[PDB]
Amino acid sequence: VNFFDELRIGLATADDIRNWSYGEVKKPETINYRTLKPEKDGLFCEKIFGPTRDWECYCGKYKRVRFKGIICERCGVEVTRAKVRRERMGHIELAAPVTHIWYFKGVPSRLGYLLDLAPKDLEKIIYFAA
Amino acid sequence: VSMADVLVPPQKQEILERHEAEADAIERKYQRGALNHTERNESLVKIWQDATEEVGKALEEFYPADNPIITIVKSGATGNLTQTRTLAGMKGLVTNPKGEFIPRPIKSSFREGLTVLEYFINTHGARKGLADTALRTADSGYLTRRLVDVSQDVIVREHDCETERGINVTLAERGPDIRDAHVETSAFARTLATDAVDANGNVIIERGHDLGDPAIDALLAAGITTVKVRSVLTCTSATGVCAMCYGRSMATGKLVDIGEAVGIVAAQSIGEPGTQLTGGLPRVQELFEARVPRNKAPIADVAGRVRLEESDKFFKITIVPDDGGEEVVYDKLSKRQRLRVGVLSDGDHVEVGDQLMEGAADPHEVLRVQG
Amino acid sequence: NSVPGAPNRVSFAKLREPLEVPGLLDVQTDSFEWLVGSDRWRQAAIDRGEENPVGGLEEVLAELSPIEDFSGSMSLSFSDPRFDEVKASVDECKDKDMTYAAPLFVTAEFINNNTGEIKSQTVFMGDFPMMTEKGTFIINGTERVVVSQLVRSPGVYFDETIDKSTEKTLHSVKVIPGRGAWLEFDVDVGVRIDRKRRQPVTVLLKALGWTNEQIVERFGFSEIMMGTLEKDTTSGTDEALLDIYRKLRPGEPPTKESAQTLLENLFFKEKRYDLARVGRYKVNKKLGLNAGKPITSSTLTEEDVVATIEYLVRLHEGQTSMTVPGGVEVPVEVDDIDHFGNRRLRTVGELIQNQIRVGLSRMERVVRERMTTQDVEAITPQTLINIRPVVAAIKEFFGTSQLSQFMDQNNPLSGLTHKRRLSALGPGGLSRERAGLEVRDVHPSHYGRMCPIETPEGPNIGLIGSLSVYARVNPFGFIETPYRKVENGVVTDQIDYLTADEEDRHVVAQANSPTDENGRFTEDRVMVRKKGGEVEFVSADQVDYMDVSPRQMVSVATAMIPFLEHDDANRALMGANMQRQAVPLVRSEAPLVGTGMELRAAIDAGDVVVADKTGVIEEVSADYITVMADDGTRQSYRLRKFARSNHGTCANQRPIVDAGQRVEAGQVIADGPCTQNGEMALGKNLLVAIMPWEGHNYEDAIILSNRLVEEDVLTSIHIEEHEIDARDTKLGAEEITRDIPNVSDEVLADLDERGIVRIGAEVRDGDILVGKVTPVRDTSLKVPHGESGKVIGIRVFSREDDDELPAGVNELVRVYVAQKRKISDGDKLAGRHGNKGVIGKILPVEDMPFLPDGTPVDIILNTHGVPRRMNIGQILETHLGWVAKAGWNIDVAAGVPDWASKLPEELYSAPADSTVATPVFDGAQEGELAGLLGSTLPNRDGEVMVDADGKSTLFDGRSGEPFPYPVTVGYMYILKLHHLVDDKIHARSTGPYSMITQQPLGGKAQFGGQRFGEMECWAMQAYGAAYTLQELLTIKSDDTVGRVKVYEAIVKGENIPEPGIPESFKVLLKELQSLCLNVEVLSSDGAAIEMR
Amino acid sequence: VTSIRIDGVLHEFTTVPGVKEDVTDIILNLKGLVVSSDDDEPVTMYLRKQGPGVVTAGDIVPPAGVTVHNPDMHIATLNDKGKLEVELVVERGRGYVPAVQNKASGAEIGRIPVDSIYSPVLKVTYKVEATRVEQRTDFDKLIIDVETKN
Amino acid sequence: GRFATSDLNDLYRRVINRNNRLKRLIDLGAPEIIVNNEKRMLQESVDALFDNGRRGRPVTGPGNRPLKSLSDLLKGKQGRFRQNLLGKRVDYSGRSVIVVGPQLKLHQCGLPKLMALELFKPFVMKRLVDLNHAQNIKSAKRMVERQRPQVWDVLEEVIAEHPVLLNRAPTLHRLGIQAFEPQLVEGKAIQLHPLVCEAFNADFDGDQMAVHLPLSAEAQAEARILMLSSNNILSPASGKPLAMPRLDMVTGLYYLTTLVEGATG
Amino acid sequence: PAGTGISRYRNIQVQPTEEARAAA
Ligand SMILES: [Mg+2]
Ligand SMILES: [Zn+2]
Ligand SMILES: [Zn+2]
Repeated sequence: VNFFDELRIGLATADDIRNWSYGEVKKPETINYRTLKPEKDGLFCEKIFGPTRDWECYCGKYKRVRFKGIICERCGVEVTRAKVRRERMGHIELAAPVTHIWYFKGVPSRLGYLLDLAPKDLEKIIYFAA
Repeated sequence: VSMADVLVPPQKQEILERHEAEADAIERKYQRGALNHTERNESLVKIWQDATEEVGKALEEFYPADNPIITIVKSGATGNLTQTRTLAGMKGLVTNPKGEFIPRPIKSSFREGLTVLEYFINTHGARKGLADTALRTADSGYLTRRLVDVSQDVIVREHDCETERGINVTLAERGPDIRDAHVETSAFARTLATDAVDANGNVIIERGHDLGDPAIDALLAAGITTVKVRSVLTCTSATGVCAMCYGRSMATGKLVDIGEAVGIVAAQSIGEPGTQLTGGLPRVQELFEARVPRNKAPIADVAGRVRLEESDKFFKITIVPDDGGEEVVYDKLSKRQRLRVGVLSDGDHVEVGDQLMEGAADPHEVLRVQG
Repeated sequence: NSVPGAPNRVSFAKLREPLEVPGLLDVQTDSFEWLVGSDRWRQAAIDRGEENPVGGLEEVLAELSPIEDFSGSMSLSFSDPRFDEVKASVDECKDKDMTYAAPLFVTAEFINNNTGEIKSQTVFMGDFPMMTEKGTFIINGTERVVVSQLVRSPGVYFDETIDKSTEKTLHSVKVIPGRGAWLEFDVDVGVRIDRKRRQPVTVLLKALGWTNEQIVERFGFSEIMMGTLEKDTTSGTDEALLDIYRKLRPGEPPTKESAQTLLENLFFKEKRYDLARVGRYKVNKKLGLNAGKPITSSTLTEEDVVATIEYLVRLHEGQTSMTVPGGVEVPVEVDDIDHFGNRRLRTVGELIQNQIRVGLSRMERVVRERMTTQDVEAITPQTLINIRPVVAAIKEFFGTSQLSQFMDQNNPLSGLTHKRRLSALGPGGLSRERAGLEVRDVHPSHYGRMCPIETPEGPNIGLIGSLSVYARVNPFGFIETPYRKVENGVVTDQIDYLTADEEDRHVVAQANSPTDENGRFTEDRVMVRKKGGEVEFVSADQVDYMDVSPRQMVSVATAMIPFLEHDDANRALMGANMQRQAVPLVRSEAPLVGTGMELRAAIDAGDVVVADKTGVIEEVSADYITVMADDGTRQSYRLRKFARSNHGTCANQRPIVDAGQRVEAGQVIADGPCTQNGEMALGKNLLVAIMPWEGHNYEDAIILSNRLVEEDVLTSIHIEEHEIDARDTKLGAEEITRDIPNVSDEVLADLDERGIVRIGAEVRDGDILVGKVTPVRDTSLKVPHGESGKVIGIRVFSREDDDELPAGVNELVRVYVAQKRKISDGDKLAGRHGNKGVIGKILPVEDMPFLPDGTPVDIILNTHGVPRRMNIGQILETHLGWVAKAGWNIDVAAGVPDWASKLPEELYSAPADSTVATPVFDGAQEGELAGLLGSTLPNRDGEVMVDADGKSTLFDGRSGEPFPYPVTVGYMYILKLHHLVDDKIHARSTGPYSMITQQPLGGKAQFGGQRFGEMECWAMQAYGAAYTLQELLTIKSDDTVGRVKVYEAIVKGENIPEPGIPESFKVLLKELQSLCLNVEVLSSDGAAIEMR
Repeated sequence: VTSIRIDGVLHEFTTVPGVKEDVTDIILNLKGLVVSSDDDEPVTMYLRKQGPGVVTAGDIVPPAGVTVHNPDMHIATLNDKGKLEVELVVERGRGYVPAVQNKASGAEIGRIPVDSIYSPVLKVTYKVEATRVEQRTDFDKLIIDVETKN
Repeated sequence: GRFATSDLNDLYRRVINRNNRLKRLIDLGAPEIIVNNEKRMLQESVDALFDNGRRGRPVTGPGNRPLKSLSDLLKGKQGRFRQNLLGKRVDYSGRSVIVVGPQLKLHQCGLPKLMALELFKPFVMKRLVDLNHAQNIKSAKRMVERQRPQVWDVLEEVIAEHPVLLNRAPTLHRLGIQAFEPQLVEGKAIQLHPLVCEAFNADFDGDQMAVHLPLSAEAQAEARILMLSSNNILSPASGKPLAMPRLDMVTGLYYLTTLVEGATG
Repeated sequence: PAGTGISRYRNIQVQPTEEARAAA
């Protein structure tokens, strides 16, 4: 927590990204126009990202500090502090997997240098022109 | 300060009008067209600069020591002889927005008050100055950012890496048998690499000496015209640098600390005077960036005897070697760039270290040639 | 002098002024009265111009009309931009938050050729913002100014660049139109047109229909040119049209017929491609052709191109003397972009005219569609016309555009300089970053046109100039300067005007000429300005023109700095820059030492009320002044009492004239914010002493006598405006009402039942200015922190009421809180000579270096500053000040004293507090002051205070001893500067944080922190203070647990918790993990961890 | 003067109907008063100058033991239309005090605080004459010139 | 009543919308060309979301301006690092106009007493509730807000040998920051020492300096030990003293010590 | 890690001396 040593970098594998994530994003909706609460499994949603305001469930069942670690069975959000909204990442399951641009449009293209293609040919392969 | 306290020098007008007499002849020959614009400009500028210096001398001489302007200036309190010269007698020559000097000088002191012409000519230099100094802060900030970012790692990690390697500082100007002027910046406040052996071996100073004024003087009194000081350039540290190899710190007044971030101190300290850096900031910028110079003056790959082949438009320089073989040839050597001043002449011998033309040696060239 | 009712200022003018300084704020009014069809400008143009002068609106409507759909079956032609009277008064427009504008009408007809003939009618578009007699606009009830823009004129610029490869110069030409594609000629790329990179120079000639022998005849001289005519695959005409067709656009089928029509549409057609009368005139006069040709000319079709290539060819040939067939002989040289003959000035009129043009072009498309969709004949152009695209194009010019600025209302002079401004930045010019170091530097052509002293001190140094006192703008849009003609060494009383290019071709002599009544030259040779604006010296044979008056080159602010010539341009620049930030004082008094320009500047600035007609004052009130004129009708001027000026300072007016008093036309009646008897009085006259005083003035700091703060001499009034509204949000509806649920009674006291504060209630930081409620939670308007004082007036703009209001909002409420700022410690002071300073110490009246008569000196400015800063002016200004306050009956002599050999007009006697004028070049001389200080003035007691040298023996109030040497005391005009602690001072232990970033805010309004930059971190690390920096960069800024935990720990009085988890690192970790980079921090040995 | 009260205006930054100069410049002119008060407590004076004319410092009606010593001074000019009604509060202090706020203290909206200067002295200087030569015991004589507000 | 959102939302929305369409295209059994075009568009959308203006034309929302992608929040002069991670505004910190305070010792500085009172607002409250001056912490937080006569005698007790870090932007060298003991002064001006102006490069011509309050015992200590003016007399550059007589003191001491002949006594 | 952030500095155990403890 307080301690630190050498930091390392890598590539976020789908399994590691899934292992990060707390729930799946599966709606294009942001927030409700009337009540201004976020909709279930959309952007900003309280199920996966944790609660909006400090000690509050979606529907409004638990607002006490007494209850810590419990997950409401009504909506399914976990009653904790609101700070986690900066610490919780989501994930999006793609039906077909797409490539990362960083290892493609970088000079030289790394993906192409792994599988020995020309970057234009690789481009044509990955962008469904071949 | 008062209108009565500030005094115009009595020789000012006598000199000014005596230079006007010749300036009239210069401008007359320029008007006739017997002398070129550049020659007439050069002559006039030289004359009126001489006049400016004369008026400066008059200002220096006439004023009493009890005079407040001399007190504010000549005590070192602020300003300079130039400012009291601009205030008493004449402002002098003043440059165009390009930088070339206008042949007409400001003959009137700020006490006397300027003419619309003189003031309007003065505006150029002031505004140009204000602009270039208004950029200089940002440019020097930018330089200081790079100079901080490069030396992010150089911190005093350990006490001593335990090396005998050190850079060699002369500390003395070829005797006398003649003290060096830049000892204070060079070999002062530095730990030694070796014991200070003399002709006999009457060893005066041992290893791990701070080299204070007593020690520096003692090394001069010993009669040695060089000493081997222990520097960061020769530090065998795994991470950053080791305390003892840096030398004593300037902030503390003692041996540098085993925590000190000497890199970022150095970065700040080298980064600070860029605002006061008025040949200039381009040279330090290009030197620190290690970029190819504005004037690529060649250095000698091999030592030998110089010969002058005075070619058409440009020069051609050939060094006949000592060991025996081929002589070093360069095609086009810039005449306006000027050869190095012992002066370069047809049938002299020059060293490997010696730069051939007057200007800036290409750091990569010097590295690959020497080391 | 030559002004009806002003306090007579005795003058140090050695030369009699031949011309009277022209009406200041000219460039605005002349331009704006040009733009619209105005009778005064009409008659002015009749007096000096063509028989038919076309108004800006008329010429843009002429440039638009007619609109056709190619065919020429349906036609629309607007004309006659006739105006009515203005909508309401300025004060009412400022009151009601509306635009001070005029309804605009056009005589329009819809011609229909094939069907029956349709008649003309008067079409109404909308209200057009008009310029007041203060040369300003009032947009949305705020007083906005359009600054004049310096732009590179349409015209032909020849240039020579030295080659890097070869030792041979390269001549590059560049024409640039009003609205069209760039044509550019280069020697060997040959020509580029609409980004057509690299074409031979002869092709566009061949395309014009020029046969070989005409190339050989026209372009015979110079080599390369003929080799460039030779070097081309397509030598033939049709081939060249196909070639330039292919080069112009690679796409679209290229036909010879199409190529010629597109060429002739792109560079011959007047509507598509437009070179304005400035451009036509400039290329015409520079090439030398169309000498004695009227306006309303077209694009450079052919005849120009021949002249340009001939001029280039001669420029290569190396012979200045040239004559073109069917054109006047002009000299052949390179063209300088910095030369003001080539730099035009686009002013309010043209800058509006462009937006009217763009708006009308935006309208032309909508018309072209409308007449296409609507029925033939049965359409009615009054029926079908879009008003939006013009009113939008105008509203958007004064809405957010850089060239439409907020008027600088720190004082009149600030306004006058702000309106007499030359801006090089903005849309159509050069960007501040893009602009190089060459453009910013002063150029010899600037002289008597743009101020080579005045400019902002920021990143815009040399970029934003101010137009010079005497300079005036031409209908074209060039900066003409007035001068006097001299015939064979005999000056004339006639005043001529020079554009710069003619002044370049002539020789101009300097204003310090040996002037007798005859004006015949006695000095054998004078100093003159040469063709390249170089300082030379010549006999009266060469001299044709002479400077009308000294201080041609200065701005109004630059002009109002006495002994400017004894100052340096840098400190003078700063002097002007700060002078146009000098705050009005509750009792303003005119400088005892100034120039005459202060008297003139105020009455022209227009913030003072001037007597429009000759009469006798009927009755004087504080609210208004009523004058009974000669004819019989009365004028009642209503004074704006304590109006919040744009820059926060007050615009308080007062009447100066008595009831039983006659008043002439053009006389001062009211007292502006910075007038006392009609004279630019910004600061005060204070008895300064020049010396070091016990380190309180060290490094250009300033020392005050409490007397100033007590007597209220440098006390200002600062009014902060506070705006809030009740907009109907989607939740419910906002309300401006007293009652809030969860508050105390005692705080709800200043408010009335309606929920606004009662007028004059003193407010403490935390008080409620407007009671407002959100749908109920509280979102009331509280007085911001650092602000206090008395409530002047409350405004309300109800939805039910007639007032023009923003879109959606129902009830707007503004609040004026006025703080009477007394000159406290840490506030900025400055003279007129750039000598700035902060008030280091306010001494109690008694402990103050005081005169032998017992008067304590007000300020002590540090001596070491003066020779270093190089601005001795302030000391001569000081000296003369003593001569100004201490009245002087000079016992002249039986045969006149030497110093008074060239003594000015009857300036031998002067009473007590004699206000003196000294112009900025023809002013008080060096040795004159040595005679002027040698002047008897027994101040009550029968003794002199100040000696011949101008020093005085001071007693130290603090010590009690006399000073061992006499110190330079005297009267100095000093200026209360705007750089105030109410702006600058700011503190924050904790407070309200931002939602987006988790570090404290910036600014005093939001109660922000203070920015800890990188360079501070560098220094912290140079010290090696890891803990301090790591405390500053974690708990003091970011960490949400950190700040509350450290606050809690501090208030509890416990150990400060070790800052663990910064928000920045979480942000960057999450952000890096968002870009699919797996980052895991390993320990020295063992398994890795999450931060929490 | 400690605090002034005009019945017409509510505060310093407005104007009275039918006066030439406004309450601000009126207040700045009132500083020219040289009022003398033997009373240690705050004492209230009145001025009700009605109709046309110039209002002088003698036109105040002071209670017993309050004296105004320069009635030649000019405060404000009134037209026939205007009436100026002011009541001034004089307190006996020393030196200078800043205009105390009427928001913090329990004073009403009507009262305007003024920049109160408790300095009856106007100008004070001195010069020390030589008086008797160096020999035979030289002594200083000081002559101190004092100038009051009357 | 207006809503302030982030561009990311648009891009994530595009991606998830395209994904959720593609899923339905797989569910229905759409032709391979439609599906592969949807996959291409999805690829383009995710590519744009990770880095916009990386391939071809960027995605634009209001008025043809490109939306800031995820890599746009880690790149450029104004994304991260250069501005966001290097410099930020802090608490327990102020900024005022500087004035020369020549009475003061080199370690001493002067603070505007209101600004000071705001700058030590907790540290005063602590002592005001530790003493029987404020009955309760809330009441102390009111009393410090009202700025009552009883706090001023305490603020000396709280500020007693409690250092503050004076900094001037731009900080050109290490001595551009220096720690001082804050003396409480009336007025609205920071009373700087006349000797530290050579170091700070700060003319009293409207220049302003920031003050910072070290909170941790470590920070407080280090402020007293390292960066206290009295310690930092010599330049890091050379080791020449920078905190030395300059401009005025030079002329003062020069007049004081200059021996001139033909004088009195 | 520079200055007062090396392991030899950030880890320093400062105990009151045995002679100072009993003396108190
Ligand atoms: Mg400065
Ligand atoms: Zn729930
Ligand atoms: Zn080492």
